[PDB]
Formats: sequence, C-alpha cells, structure tokens
Amino acid sequence: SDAALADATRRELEEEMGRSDKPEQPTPPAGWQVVRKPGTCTFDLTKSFEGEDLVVRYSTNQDSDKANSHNIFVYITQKNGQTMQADLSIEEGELVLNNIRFYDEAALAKDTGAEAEAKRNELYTGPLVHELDYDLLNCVMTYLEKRGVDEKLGEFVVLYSFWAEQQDYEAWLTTMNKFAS
Amino acid sequence: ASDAALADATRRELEEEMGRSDKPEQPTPPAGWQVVRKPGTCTFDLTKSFEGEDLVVRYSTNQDSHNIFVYITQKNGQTMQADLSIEEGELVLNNIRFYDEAALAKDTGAEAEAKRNELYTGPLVHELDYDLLNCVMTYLEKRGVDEKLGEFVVLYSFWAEQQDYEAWLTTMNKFAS
Amino acid sequence: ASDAALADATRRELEEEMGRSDKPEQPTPPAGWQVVRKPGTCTFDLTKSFEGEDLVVRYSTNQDSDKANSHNIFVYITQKNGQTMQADLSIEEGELVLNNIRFYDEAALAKDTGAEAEAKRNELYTGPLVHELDYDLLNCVMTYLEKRGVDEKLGEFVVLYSFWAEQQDYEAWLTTMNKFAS
Repeated sequence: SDAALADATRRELEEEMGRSDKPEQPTPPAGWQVVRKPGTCTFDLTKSFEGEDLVVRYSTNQDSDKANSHNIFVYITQKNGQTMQADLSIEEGELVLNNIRFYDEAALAKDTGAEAEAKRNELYTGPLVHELDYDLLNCVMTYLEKRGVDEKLGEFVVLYSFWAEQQDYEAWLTTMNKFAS
Repeated sequence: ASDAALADATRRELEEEMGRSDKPEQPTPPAGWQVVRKPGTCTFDLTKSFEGEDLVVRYSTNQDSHNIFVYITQKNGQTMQADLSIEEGELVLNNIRFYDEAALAKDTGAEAEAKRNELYTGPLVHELDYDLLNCVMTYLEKRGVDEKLGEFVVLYSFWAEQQDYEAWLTTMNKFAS
Repeated sequence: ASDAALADATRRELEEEMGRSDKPEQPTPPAGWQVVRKPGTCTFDLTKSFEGEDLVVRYSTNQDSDKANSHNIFVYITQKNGQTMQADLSIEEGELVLNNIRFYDEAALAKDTGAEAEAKRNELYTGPLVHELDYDLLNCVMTYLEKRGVDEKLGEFVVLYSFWAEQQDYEAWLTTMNKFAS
C-alpha cells in the first residue's frame, strides 16, 4: 500500500540491526529461574527458600506515563497456601516498597484472569505503606533482601526489560513493514 | 524457616495498637439500615426497604494510594445508581444512571463491570438544571441517604480499617515466625 | 411528596428538551463507512473495506467526568490472514493525535469485548512509546492512516455524532427517571 511507510520501517530496521550498542541480555542472579508466561511480556523469576515458593513477576511492557517505571510483584507462599504479595518499583537502582497484602491461597494471588483480579480487588489491600514506621518497614525490606529480592535483582529486571523491549520493537517494526507491503 | 527481626517488629507494633486509648469505636448505623459485609471482603452494604423499594448503600473500607454507591430498586426491577462523595460530612452527587434489573447494577465481578462501562453512564450531574438537581437530592435525603449516613460510612470505615490493620500485623507476625 | 416534585421536574425538562429547535443534528458519516451500534450500548463501530483490509474505527459516546474535551478512537486494520493493527488516537482541536500502535495475531483477540478479552490483551506487547519514535516513521503512519479515511473528517464525524448521541441518551434518561418518580 504505502511505499513511504515501508521505506521508513525498512530503514529503522536497518538502523537497529546495525547498531553496535544494542542492550545486552543480562544474567539472572543466583538461584532464580526465568520463565516467560507463554506468548506474553510477563516473566516469573522463581526459586524455593526454606520451604517457601518465591515468585518475582514483572512485565517488559513500557508505560506511556512514567517511562522510567519498573514495577515488580513478589509472591512468597508457605506450604499451607498463605501468600504474601509485595509491590515494589525500581527507582534509581533501588527497590521501593509500595504495597504489602496477604491471601489465603496462592492461586488467587497469582491468577492473571480478569475475574481473579476482581476477586482480589474486593479484599483488604493492606495499609498505606508510605505511612508505616521505619523499623517495621525496614525489617520487611531486610526480610525480602535475605531472600534475594534486592538491588541486584532490581538491576537484572531493568536490564532484562531494556533487552526484551529492543527485541519486541524489532518484531514490531517487521510486522509494521509487512503491513506497508 | 522464618525471620525473627520481623517477628519482633510486628509484635512490637501489635502491642502499640492494642495499648491505645484513642482508637476508633464501631459506630451504629441510622435506624432501619442493616449493615452486612460480603463474606471475607472489605465491601459493606447498608440495606433496608422503603415504600416497596430495595435500597443499598455500598462502600468499601479500603484506602487508595470516601465514596458510596446508592442502588434503589423498584418492584419491576428498575434500578437507579447514585454515586456520591462524602466531602466534609456532606454529600456531593457525582453520577446518576439506570439499569433494567438490579443484578447488572449490584453484581461485582469483572464481566459485570465491563458491561456497565459500555452502557450510558448518565449526563454530567453538574450541568443539570438546578431545579431537577434539587429534586433528586431531596428524593435521596427522603430515603435516609443524607449527611447523617455519610457520617456513619466515614466513621465505620475508619473502624474496619483499624481491625484489618491489626489482623494484617497478626498475619505478618505469624508469617515471620 | 418529594418524588412527585421530581416527576414534575423531569417532565418539565423533557418538555423543554423535546421542544428545542437548536438541538444537535445527527452527522452524515464520511464516504464508505457504515455506522453500527453495539446493541444496547454507547459503543459504535465505523466499518469499511479498503484494498482487502477490514477497517474498524471504534468509539464511545460516553464522556469522562473530568475529560469532557477529549474523544478517543480505536482504529483496527485486519489483514486477510487475521493479523490486526490497533492504533489509538485522540481527537483534539479537530486534529488527530496518535498515541499507540500495536499488533495482534488474530482479529478476535484485538476486537473482542469483555473483561477477559481486555485482560488477555493487557499481557501482550503493547508496542513502543510513540513519543520516542522518529518523526519520519510516525509521520508515515499518519499518512498511511489518512489514505484509509482515518483523517480529520472522520474525527469531526465522531465528535459530532457523540454530541448528537449524548442528547438522545439524556432524553431517554429523563424519561426513565420520570418513570422512576411516577
């Protein structure tokens, strides 16, 4: 259809494929296994810890609002199903805790369904974390840090995202070029 | 197994909450209104009948990083939904809409919400003819949806939020030991 | 009775509205497009074919409490094999502004309504940030959309149709509240 759009996308593809400074895929930290949820931009870091199942979830999708936004959702599940969820953002290489809540069953915490989110929306989301004592919140940070949820992992998530966004952008340019053919 | 420093900090925090003498007390609702939570949630419904109509003032007791939804159902099924904000003890009408049946209106759940987002949400209440706006507010105040109710909802949600926070520390404590 | 004064109030407003001679006229859609309402809703699809492609421009005549100035549209371009581009644009000052471009392997994945359909899309790659794209590429996308009838004339239609449809729903709303008060 549009020769001009095919040319613009072709050149961009050529610019990207020829770069000598594309983001390098980072190496995950010790103990964690990266598992992309099939077909999506969602990834689950996982590992066991003293009988607990740990999951660190994050999307490589970019938010058109806060471009520097790098949110993560960490789930810590006990043998009886009791799960803690901690929401953190990665801001200037540091982890910032934004929410802490609990669920009776692991499945309801990690389910990606719309009806599951609606279930979770009804429950108690926890207190306003930015209004908690330094001692309590700092202990929660250390508790997470000892389990591997630390600044090195935040760095990995950010570097992995830059890398994945680059590959997806290349795929996006290819598809756009196909549409302009 | 777990982490003792967090067990102690949550324990210390629990001691401080249970030792307070300035904690919010559970207020009582205005006459007729039956307070009933949805099992295992922070959603609360104040229900009662009024001249054949089934009323429901719904609010959540969770905080965001005070709003109510008033459902008025006719015997036919016709349901009005009034979204109100509790500013300084007083009420501010923000939205008015309608549904053929009470199910679609009150139904929580993702799919029910999606259907609602597709339907006409109503005119902008602020642009409405002021004589009609008066009459709707009178219409609501007659059914007990007034500044006395907006007062309860506020005080009640403070109370429920203290309870959930205490259970949250108990849960987190149990979690770290 | 208070619910009797509401009846009189809605009845007076309906009479008022029904007797106006300055109400919004329903606009005429640009060439090729067909207007089709999603039954019972404020969602509308403008459909048309162009060089084997199935085009859909989707919008709602509902207005946001705060955003009573912007009009969002979702443009779908579906190929023969089902692969579908979605372009999100806003209409501001009679000007089309491009806010997002993304692709899907299948048409239903892109265009299905519902909570679950949205949630599935929420997990997929939504495309790059449009602000960070080069002028050349983004300008060529705008032209590409323009060739297909997605231009300022289409935007003006949507704006005009929203004003008209909003008046119609308000009138139905007055009747329904009046019924409620009767």
